[PDB]
Amino acid sequence: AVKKFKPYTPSRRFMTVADFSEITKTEPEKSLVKPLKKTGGRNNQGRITVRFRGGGHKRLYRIIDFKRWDKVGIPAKVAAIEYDPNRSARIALLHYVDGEKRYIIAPDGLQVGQQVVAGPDAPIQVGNALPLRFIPVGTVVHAVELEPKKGAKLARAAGTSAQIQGREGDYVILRLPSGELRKVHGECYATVGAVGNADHKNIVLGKAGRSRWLGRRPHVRGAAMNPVDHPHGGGEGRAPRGRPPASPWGWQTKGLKTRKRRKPSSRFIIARRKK
Amino acid sequence: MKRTWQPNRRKRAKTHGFRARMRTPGGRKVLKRRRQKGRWRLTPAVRK
RNA sequence: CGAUGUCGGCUCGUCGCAUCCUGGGGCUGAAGAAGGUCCCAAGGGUUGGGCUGUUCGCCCAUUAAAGCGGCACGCGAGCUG
RNA sequence: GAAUGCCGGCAUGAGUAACGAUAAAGAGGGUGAGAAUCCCUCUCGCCGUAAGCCCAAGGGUUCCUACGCAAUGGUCGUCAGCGUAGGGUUAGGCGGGACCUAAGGUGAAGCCGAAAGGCGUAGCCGAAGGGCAGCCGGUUAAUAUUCCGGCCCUUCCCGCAGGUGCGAUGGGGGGACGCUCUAGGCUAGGGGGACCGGAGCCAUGGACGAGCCCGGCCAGAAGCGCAGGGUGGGAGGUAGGCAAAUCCGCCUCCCAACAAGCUCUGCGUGGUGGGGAAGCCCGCGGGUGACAACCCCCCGAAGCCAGGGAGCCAAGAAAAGCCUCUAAGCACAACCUGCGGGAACCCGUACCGCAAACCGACACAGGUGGGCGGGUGCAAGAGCACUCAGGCGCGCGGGAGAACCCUCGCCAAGGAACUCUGCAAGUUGGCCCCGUAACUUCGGGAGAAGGGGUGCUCCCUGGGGUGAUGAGCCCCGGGGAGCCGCAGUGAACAGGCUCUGGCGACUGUUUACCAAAAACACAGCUCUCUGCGAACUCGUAAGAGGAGGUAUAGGGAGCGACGCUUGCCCGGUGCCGGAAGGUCAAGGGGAGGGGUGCAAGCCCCGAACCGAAGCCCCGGUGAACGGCGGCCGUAACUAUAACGGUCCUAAGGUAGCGAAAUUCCUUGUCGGGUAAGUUCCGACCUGCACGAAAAGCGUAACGACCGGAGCGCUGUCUCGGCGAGGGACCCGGUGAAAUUGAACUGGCCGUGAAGAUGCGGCCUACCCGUGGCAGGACGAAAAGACCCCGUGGAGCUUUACUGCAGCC
RNA sequence: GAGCUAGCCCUGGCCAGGGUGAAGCUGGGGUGAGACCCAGUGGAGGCCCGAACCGGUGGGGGAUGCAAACCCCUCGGAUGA
RNA sequence: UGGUUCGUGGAGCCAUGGGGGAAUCUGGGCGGACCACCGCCUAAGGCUAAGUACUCCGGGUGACCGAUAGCGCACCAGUAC
RNA sequence: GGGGGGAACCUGGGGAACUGAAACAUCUCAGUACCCAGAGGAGAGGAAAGAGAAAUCGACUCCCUGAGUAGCGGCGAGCGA
RNA sequence: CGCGGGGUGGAGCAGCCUGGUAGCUCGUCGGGCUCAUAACCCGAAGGUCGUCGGUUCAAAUCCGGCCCCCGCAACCA
RNA sequence: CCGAGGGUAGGGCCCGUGACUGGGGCGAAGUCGUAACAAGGUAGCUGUACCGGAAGGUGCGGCUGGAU
RNA sequence: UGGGAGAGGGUGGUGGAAUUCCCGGAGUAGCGGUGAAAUGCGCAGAUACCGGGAGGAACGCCGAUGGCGAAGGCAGCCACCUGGUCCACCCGUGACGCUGAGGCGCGAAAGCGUGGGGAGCAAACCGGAUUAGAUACCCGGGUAGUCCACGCCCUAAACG
Ligand SMILES: [Mg+2]
Ligand SMILES: [Mg+2]
Ligand SMILES: [Mg+2]
Ligand SMILES: [Mg+2]
Ligand SMILES: [Mg+2]
Ligand SMILES: [Mg+2]
Ligand SMILES: [Mg+2]
Ligand SMILES: [Mg+2]
Ligand SMILES: [Mg+2]
Ligand SMILES: [Mg+2]
Ligand SMILES: [Mg+2]
Ligand SMILES: [Mg+2]
Ligand SMILES: [Mg+2]
Ligand SMILES: [Mg+2]
Ligand SMILES: [Mg+2]
Ligand SMILES: [Mg+2]
Ligand SMILES: [Mg+2]
Ligand SMILES: [Mg+2]
Ligand SMILES: [Mg+2]
Ligand SMILES: [Mg+2]
Ligand SMILES: [Mg+2]
Ligand SMILES: [Mg+2]
Ligand SMILES: [Mg+2]
Ligand SMILES: [Mg+2]
Ligand SMILES: [Mg+2]
Ligand SMILES: [Mg+2]
Ligand SMILES: [Mg+2]
Ligand SMILES: [Mg+2]
Ligand SMILES: [Mg+2]
Ligand SMILES: [Mg+2]
Ligand SMILES: [Mg+2]
Ligand SMILES: [Mg+2]
Ligand SMILES: [Mg+2]
Ligand SMILES: [Mg+2]
Ligand SMILES: [Mg+2]
Ligand SMILES: [Mg+2]
Ligand SMILES: [Mg+2]
Ligand SMILES: [Mg+2]
Ligand SMILES: [Mg+2]
Ligand SMILES: [Mg+2]
Ligand SMILES: [Mg+2]
Ligand SMILES: [Mg+2]
Ligand SMILES: [Mg+2]
Ligand SMILES: [Mg+2]
Ligand SMILES: [Mg+2]
Ligand SMILES: [Mg+2]
Ligand SMILES: [Mg+2]
Ligand SMILES: [Mg+2]
Ligand SMILES: [Mg+2]
Ligand SMILES: [Mg+2]
Ligand SMILES: [Mg+2]
Ligand SMILES: [Mg+2]
Ligand SMILES: [Mg+2]
Ligand SMILES: [Mg+2]
Ligand SMILES: [Mg+2]
Ligand SMILES: [Mg+2]
Ligand SMILES: [Mg+2]
Ligand SMILES: [Mg+2]
Ligand SMILES: [Mg+2]
Ligand SMILES: [Mg+2]
Ligand SMILES: [Mg+2]
Ligand SMILES: [Mg+2]
Ligand SMILES: [Mg+2]
Ligand SMILES: [Mg+2]
Ligand SMILES: [Mg+2]
Ligand SMILES: [Mg+2]
Ligand SMILES: [Mg+2]
Ligand SMILES: [Mg+2]
Ligand SMILES: [Mg+2]
Ligand SMILES: [Mg+2]
Ligand SMILES: [Mg+2]
Ligand SMILES: [Mg+2]
Ligand SMILES: [Mg+2]
Ligand SMILES: [Mg+2]
Ligand SMILES: [Mg+2]
Ligand SMILES: [Mg+2]
Ligand SMILES: [Mg+2]
Ligand SMILES: [Mg+2]
Ligand SMILES: [Mg+2]
Ligand SMILES: [Mg+2]
Ligand SMILES: [Mg+2]
Ligand SMILES: [Mg+2]
Ligand SMILES: [Mg+2]
Ligand SMILES: [Mg+2]
Ligand SMILES: [Mg+2]
Ligand SMILES: [Mg+2]
Ligand SMILES: [Mg+2]
Ligand SMILES: [Mg+2]
Ligand SMILES: [Mg+2]
Ligand SMILES: [Mg+2]
Ligand SMILES: [Mg+2]
Ligand SMILES: [Mg+2]
Ligand SMILES: [Mg+2]
Ligand SMILES: [Mg+2]
Ligand SMILES: [Mg+2]
Ligand SMILES: [Mg+2]
Ligand SMILES: [Mg+2]
Ligand SMILES: [Mg+2]
Ligand SMILES: [Mg+2]
Ligand SMILES: [Mg+2]
Ligand SMILES: [Mg+2]
Ligand SMILES: [Mg+2]
Ligand SMILES: [Mg+2]
Ligand SMILES: [Mg+2]
Ligand SMILES: [Mg+2]
Ligand SMILES: [Mg+2]
Ligand SMILES: [Mg+2]
Ligand SMILES: [Mg+2]
Ligand SMILES: [Mg+2]
Ligand SMILES: [Mg+2]
Ligand SMILES: [Mg+2]
Ligand SMILES: [Mg+2]
Ligand SMILES: [Mg+2]
Ligand SMILES: [Mg+2]
Ligand SMILES: [Mg+2]
Ligand SMILES: [Mg+2]
Ligand SMILES: [Mg+2]
Ligand SMILES: [Mg+2]
Ligand SMILES: [Mg+2]
Ligand SMILES: [Mg+2]
Ligand SMILES: [Mg+2]
Ligand SMILES: [Mg+2]
Ligand SMILES: [Mg+2]
Ligand SMILES: [Mg+2]
Ligand SMILES: [Mg+2]
Ligand SMILES: [Mg+2]
Ligand SMILES: [Mg+2]
Ligand SMILES: [Mg+2]
Ligand SMILES: [Mg+2]
Ligand SMILES: [Mg+2]
Ligand SMILES: [Mg+2]
Ligand SMILES: [Mg+2]
Ligand SMILES: [Mg+2]
Ligand SMILES: [Mg+2]
Ligand SMILES: [Mg+2]
Ligand SMILES: [Mg+2]
Ligand SMILES: [Mg+2]
Ligand SMILES: [Mg+2]
Ligand SMILES: [Mg+2]
Ligand SMILES: [Mg+2]
Ligand SMILES: [Mg+2]
Ligand SMILES: [Mg+2]
Ligand SMILES: [Mg+2]
Ligand SMILES: [Mg+2]
Ligand SMILES: [Mg+2]
Ligand SMILES: [Mg+2]
Ligand SMILES: [Mg+2]
Ligand SMILES: [Mg+2]
Ligand SMILES: [Mg+2]
Ligand SMILES: [Mg+2]
Ligand SMILES: [Mg+2]
Ligand SMILES: [Mg+2]
Ligand SMILES: [Mg+2]
Ligand SMILES: [Mg+2]
Ligand SMILES: [Mg+2]
Ligand SMILES: [Mg+2]
Ligand SMILES: [Mg+2]
Ligand SMILES: [Mg+2]
Ligand SMILES: [Mg+2]
Ligand SMILES: [Mg+2]
Ligand SMILES: [Mg+2]
Ligand SMILES: [Mg+2]
Ligand SMILES: [Mg+2]
Repeated sequence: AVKKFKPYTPSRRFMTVADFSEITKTEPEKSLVKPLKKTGGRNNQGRITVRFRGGGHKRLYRIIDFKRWDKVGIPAKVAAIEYDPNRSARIALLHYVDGEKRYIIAPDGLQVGQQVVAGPDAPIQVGNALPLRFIPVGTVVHAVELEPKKGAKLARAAGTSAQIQGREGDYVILRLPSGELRKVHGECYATVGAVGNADHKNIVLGKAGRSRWLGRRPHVRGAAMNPVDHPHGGGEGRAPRGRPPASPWGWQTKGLKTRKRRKPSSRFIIARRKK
Repeated sequence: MKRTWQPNRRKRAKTHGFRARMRTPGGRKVLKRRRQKGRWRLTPAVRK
């Protein structure tokens, strides 16, 4: 809940950081980190494949329980709430009572000291993890598996939320944060409550420099180029686009849908996203 | 001003050198050409 | 066209006379002073700025007058751009 | 005989330009056939965060010595980084390896690919990172943390004595980490000393003095003190750490804590071992001083204790070594402690190393990572002035003292009149104090602007550190009287200022090598795509990136902080939605027709109908591609038109701006500034041809961006003048190049392919140099880049043609 | 062929000295409790002056140069993209 | 689709990436779409020297060259650079 | 037993374009140049499921003829049994 | 200087391209409605189709030359 | 030392003035349409926002000073 | 002290009618709209009916000239937190009372800022009518906004 700055440089006129009220613990747990190999776009061929990434701050990757059905019925203590670079969310350290320690992501309203536990028998209180068919209709849920025992894919970003709008058969209907209505299988676990850090969208990055700290290089417009590089480029003067505005590589970028038409996942979606 | 040759005993022996060349059917042809040629020095003389 | 470097300005001149001033003369609707026009005459002189790349031009303050032209729209193996 | 022909040789230019830093040279002696140039000595100059020392790259005999000068040396050369020959590089501890892993590379499994090959989990390789035991002095012509002396230490093997469930390629701990600021105590390094050591000196007026000058340290096991770091202890249960666990983790009980104990490191003393100047006696080093002294005080780190503390978001490597835990296995073994004895391998080690030894063809004013980098006054400082050790005077000199060039200094009187512009060059310049406007995002503007002080002597007074409360030293002030000069940041390193307009908000980035900007980028806004094996991209594939991310996220596109805002048109293109319909390929279907045979039979065309994308068709869609009107009349002065009429369109430019970065006619008209203003600013609006995300109108602060104006000060100017040294000129030495049909190469007027030294006719004109100036020789250089030509060539575009990847 | 240049990945290093004084903490004030104000502390910033370092703004030299991009005076950044 | 001269042409033969998909001498393919006759030959497994090509090597011979010619090199060459 | 060389010669698996067509896309350069694999002193091919019209030849290779014939071609250039 | 559209009743447009025939609205004129005006209803007139020239049976029409009137291009130097 | 006044420099208030511009008041009869007075031909007034050539129109909310 | 009714405020949950949208059934030629017509919607199967799901805004009858508050204003039900006012008893204090320049707080609706939400309604806008003209009264689409959270704006026929 966001921290502003007095304008003592021009970049600090706008620049906001997150408060870090809710952090509890300032260096992460040593048994559970392993180094993020930075890429900068570069594949194994070493060409850039997506552009304009590079130059980040160095980072350590935190291993997360995205399953929670490892440890069914075995309850756990919320040890701490930590920073993680790699997510919009924050993270929760779980002290399980057999003393395996694990990270999970950090739902809103969760506080240190209280007790979470995963399974079909689990109570409906924030941060417990259940298969979807054992969760009531109408509730707000996160960290949602998509096919069962493949580990959690849906609603992992900050402040995000899925609503169970109901059941059909083996399958159960979610309102995703897009507002896609999509059948999920019931046996896919999910994890109750919505994700913390919900003022992540209200950061203003101030200046050029924070994007370089986050590893996002300058993005350079296609009408600033010359037409070998890009369709838009060149033209004496400035150019309006002159053509249906478009990628580098040819295809348009006002309105062309490119979801695959023959996808077998199409038989499980009710409603497209909106807005 | 900083001209183009900034020499390096490692980089020379790793790039132009022998166990570069026999790895690659580029370079296996190259020494094949030079041994066909007559040449005294197949790889560059690198100085260990 | 196996190159004839282009406008303007600066510096350096020189030439023609259909003459801006100055010299001489005729006519004048020339009283005098000052003017108009025409003839002879190139000895020498013909300022400093404001504006703009300026050639030209407009204006300011003077003058006796603030001339028209050529010389690869004189002049970059002298300069400037 | 020619081909800007090909190779070779020699001319011209020409004894010309230059001789590679305006840091600088003079003399005496020596050696020599020969000396401005080699050696020595004295005087003189230069760097002195370097132009001085130690590394790392790279170079690979250049290091040292003896014998030399043909050539390399921009001159000479007895000299050298040059020729010949010989010597020269020593390591258990420095660095690398027999230890580790990161990016990456290779890669048994396994996946993919016509071939070649491409991915790829484990593992290996990969270092200037982690781990790891050496400090001080001496010696040689050359090597030394390497040989020697002193004092310390590590691994392995063996042998003893004792102690313990020993045991790893496995589990756990630890190694283990950011940025900025910072505390305490040290040391490095430096300063002073009226105290200690000493060879010496009274010079020229004075000085025998608490006089001058020099020096007053290094290292050092055990132990000890100081300053730190690291660190909770027992019992029980326990499903987790992929077998086991006495270890770790989790839960419970108990114990004391700005502790303490255990352990580790830095610093000091520390048995002891070493060093030891100035000078002057010999000759690039050696003896004495001296038996050296080896004390105290002050400053003090970025370095150490170190993994210290505090704050902040962008959240800050892996493995091994080290400790512990157990399984197979052994439990005569195997480890742990202490000692003793033995064993200890390979590479480099010379030398330059901001340079004449490396990269620039060169002994080239260029480029090159890390460490030390002293002193003094400058507020501080790695800045600038002058210097210590140490190293150089840049490998052509001597002369004169022209024009003219580079670089520097000065000026009357005026102060931008020069001029595309104050281009350039001046004034101001540091610190402290007073004081500082509109405007605005409240931070700013702003060091705004504009002034006042700044040296030296004496006296009095305050605070802080070290101490001991003291002295002394160091730092930081306040007040009063007085002295000198033109001047007191007395030399050197230091902003000229304002007003106002255009553009971009800003800090940044860019055409290495002509453009640093208004261009790019930027946080910010919006549109669109994307439900995870995501969309997208690279690859035929495998597989990667995306991303070990999951719509507050990822791709694409366009504006581009912010304030106020972003209107109308779906007619055509685009994209999105639409099971009807029309058009539509292979295929299904087989009405009929044909060929052949005597025949069953074989074979060939083949209509109605069925039949997908795509298109046609029906809607939506502008922060999608785009577009946003003519003509005529009308108001009780004229003038204009708030009205009306009519035609087309899919719709006719709203706000806000406007002769503007856009305004052809045009220096539009009016006003301001100026004596005068094709510029600038404020307005008008008849916008050839602004205008709303190729965004519109503004906007404080910022800008080496671009116009305009003013103050201040000037050699920019009327308008030049003088002086300085580096060339230029003269002499001695060495000595090129572009170019060159050949030459004995004058002007005027003609003339000729038009602009003649050569043809014609006149005029002028003895032969040959040197310093200069540049009109010509249509001067040189480059087979015109503007233009055209060739059915030349190459990027780029598209509703050109045809095809291909891709997608449907 | 990435030993130049461009970008990224892994790993170390470098940035003298001075200036402004944000958050926060502590105290005082304030109200019923808050906001908020003041003082001290505190040292944040794509902050300011300004060397090494990275650049290359304007002007003069240089033009068969010292150099196939130099030198001089002048200037921008210099805890960050 | 490729090979044959065969560029779809009346397009057969030989090879075959896709789909359908039998029979054993009364059994199959061919004789240039196809039908008939009349003939040729026996696929879907492999082996086989001689004649043919070349000339880093050795010898023989040139109406081949004779140091800018002849191989790039007649010589310490694929070296110096 | 294989790996790896060998100036060419050979076979297979891939396979351009300048160019000719006086432009150029079918064509042509041409299955040439090159890349890769793989034989051996040779490689390839090889005993007819063939030729083609005489009821004829009798495995393959190589030279001469056939023959620039038959033919193939934006029936162009040219290709060529 | 060049190229290509237009001129028709008083105003704005339509009619041409394949010749004949001059249409629409507003205006104007006469009457009605109203107390009266405008609007509303009924009816009406008004045309060398810019010009000279032919062509052809015949020209607003088709083709040259001129007159206005509209706009456009005037580029590498 | 103080010091009348002069000079330089930056602020504050006030007056005149200024091309052009926004609006107002006034001015017997000009032009355009009719919102308010009746239920004013759509009840009106009002705060605010948007639009319009003009009164004014609509939205949202309130009042009756609105009749029937 | 005891008792009393009330849409008093705030927070969190919850029920139901209806509109609109989506899914399915069944069914045909017009629905809708007006003063009358048209735009539109509809054979691509509309309207009307039935069932199911999602979605938001407002709480019909009770309900009135009534209740509550200082004002603005407050209306389904449930709770929790909480304020003003009233009656009886006449227990306790002992004039502590009143208004109130400033100040500070609240303050309808439209508007503004960041993020949600958006079923209906609806300025601007587009169309169709009406009219000489109609930027409007009528009709069909239809964005902000109307709702929630926080922060601003602080006006009114805030009136009795
Ligand atoms: Mg780790
Ligand atoms: Mg890789
Ligand atoms: Mg690779
Ligand atoms: Mg986080
Ligand atoms: Mg460009
Ligand atoms: Mg490219
Ligand atoms: Mg490219
Ligand atoms: Mg393109
Ligand atoms: Mg374009
Ligand atoms: Mg360009
Ligand atoms: Mg343009
Ligand atoms: Mg050899
Ligand atoms: Mg050899
Ligand atoms: Mg020539
Ligand atoms: Mg005369
Ligand atoms: Mg005269
Ligand atoms: Mg006269
Ligand atoms: Mg007279
Ligand atoms: Mg001229
Ligand atoms: Mg001329
Ligand atoms: Mg000229
Ligand atoms: Mg010139
Ligand atoms: Mg010339
Ligand atoms: Mg000339
Ligand atoms: Mg120019
Ligand atoms: Mg030449
Ligand atoms: Mg000469
Ligand atoms: Mg000379
Ligand atoms: Mg000379
Ligand atoms: Mg010199
Ligand atoms: Mg002698
Ligand atoms: Mg010096
Ligand atoms: Mg060398
Ligand atoms: Mg040698
Ligand atoms: Mg030597
Ligand atoms: Mg010599
Ligand atoms: Mg000799
Ligand atoms: Mg010599
Ligand atoms: Mg000698
Ligand atoms: Mg030698
Ligand atoms: Mg060994
Ligand atoms: Mg590989
Ligand atoms: Mg390893
Ligand atoms: Mg190492
Ligand atoms: Mg190391
Ligand atoms: Mg070591
Ligand atoms: Mg004396
Ligand atoms: Mg001392
Ligand atoms: Mg010691
Ligand atoms: Mg276990
Ligand atoms: Mg000790
Ligand atoms: Mg000594
Ligand atoms: Mg720390
Ligand atoms: Mg390992
Ligand atoms: Mg043990
Ligand atoms: Mg021993
Ligand atoms: Mg050594
Ligand atoms: Mg050495
Ligand atoms: Mg250095
Ligand atoms: Mg050199
Ligand atoms: Mg030299
Ligand atoms: Mg050098
Ligand atoms: Mg550099
Ligand atoms: Mg450097
Ligand atoms: Mg110093
Ligand atoms: Mg001083
Ligand atoms: Mg210095
Ligand atoms: Mg020299
Ligand atoms: Mg002067
Ligand atoms: Mg003077
Ligand atoms: Mg002046
Ligand atoms: Mg002038
Ligand atoms: Mg200047
Ligand atoms: Mg000042
Ligand atoms: Mg003095
Ligand atoms: Mg001290
Ligand atoms: Mg200075
Ligand atoms: Mg301008
Ligand atoms: Mg900028
Ligand atoms: Mg450039
Ligand atoms: Mg270029
Ligand atoms: Mg710049
Ligand atoms: Mg530049
Ligand atoms: Mg914005
Ligand atoms: Mg993947
Ligand atoms: Mg990843
Ligand atoms: Mg832009
Ligand atoms: Mg503003
Ligand atoms: Mg459209
Ligand atoms: Mg459209
Ligand atoms: Mg359409
Ligand atoms: Mg039908
Ligand atoms: Mg068919
Ligand atoms: Mg179809
Ligand atoms: Mg728009
Ligand atoms: Mg409009
Ligand atoms: Mg204008
Ligand atoms: Mg314009
Ligand atoms: Mg736009
Ligand atoms: Mg813009
Ligand atoms: Mg503007
Ligand atoms: Mg501005
Ligand atoms: Mg700038
Ligand atoms: Mg900048
Ligand atoms: Mg000289
Ligand atoms: Mg002569
Ligand atoms: Mg002559
Ligand atoms: Mg002659
Ligand atoms: Mg001479
Ligand atoms: Mg000349
Ligand atoms: Mg000259
Ligand atoms: Mg020439
Ligand atoms: Mg030519
Ligand atoms: Mg060019
Ligand atoms: Mg042609
Ligand atoms: Mg052509
Ligand atoms: Mg062509
Ligand atoms: Mg690189
Ligand atoms: Mg590089
Ligand atoms: Mg700071
Ligand atoms: Mg800065
Ligand atoms: Mg700076
Ligand atoms: Mg600076
Ligand atoms: Mg340094
Ligand atoms: Mg640069
Ligand atoms: Mg420069
Ligand atoms: Mg110059
Ligand atoms: Mg600077
Ligand atoms: Mg074929
Ligand atoms: Mg097949
Ligand atoms: Mg067959
Ligand atoms: Mg057949
Ligand atoms: Mg046959
Ligand atoms: Mg000869
Ligand atoms: Mg030869
Ligand atoms: Mg082989
Ligand atoms: Mg082949
Ligand atoms: Mg051709
Ligand atoms: Mg062919
Ligand atoms: Mg064979
Ligand atoms: Mg047989
Ligand atoms: Mg052929
Ligand atoms: Mg062929
Ligand atoms: Mg041109
Ligand atoms: Mg051109
Ligand atoms: Mg052109
Ligand atoms: Mg006074
Ligand atoms: Mg006074
Ligand atoms: Mg009315
Ligand atoms: Mg009304
Ligand atoms: Mg309205
Ligand atoms: Mg009210
Ligand atoms: Mg009611
Ligand atoms: Mg009582
Ligand atoms: Mg409201
Ligand atoms: Mg608004
Ligand atoms: Mg509606
Ligand atoms: Mg309308
Ligand atoms: Mg109308
Ligand atoms: Mg709607
Ligand atoms: Mg709005
Ligand atoms: Mg809005
Ligand atoms: Mg309010």
